Amino acid sequence: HHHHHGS
Amino acid sequence: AYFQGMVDVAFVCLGNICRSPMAEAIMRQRLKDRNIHDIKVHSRGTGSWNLGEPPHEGTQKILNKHNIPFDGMISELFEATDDFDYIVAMDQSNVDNIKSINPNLKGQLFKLLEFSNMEESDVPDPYYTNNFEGVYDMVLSSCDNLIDYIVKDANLKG
Repeated sequence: HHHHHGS
Repeated sequence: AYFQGMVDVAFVCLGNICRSPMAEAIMRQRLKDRNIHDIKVHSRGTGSWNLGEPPHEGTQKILNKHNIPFDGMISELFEATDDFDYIVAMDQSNVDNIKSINPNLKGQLFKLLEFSNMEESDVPDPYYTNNFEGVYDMVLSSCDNLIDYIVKDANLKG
């Protein structure tokens, strides 16, 4: 549950 | 004379397990109840890792409590080329990540609460808060206004 995709 | 095509609306969150599935299911049922047929609803998660999973328990429980079906709804990644007529994000990180993932996005991108009189701008993530009721209330505060906006913007029949 992380904001990895797109950062 | 109305536009006689379908239009696609996608709700987008991080995991595509809590917020956007809840919104998708509510929106689909609301359109059915309002006898509106030319809007197709979708959802995506910018960061969904395990794909093809059902919604979070908290979202299933809220939807079940209110007799809102979610048959077949499973987690789907916001793809490098994903685009829809209307994209409705939950929070600012979702907006930012959508635009980074697909800088060529052509659809109209909004936050859910732009369609709400609530003071809040972003829908908090109940993966952490466990506040699924609060999310439900936020979607209900926006849902008919969002529908009305799309029907008028896309020149659809009601």
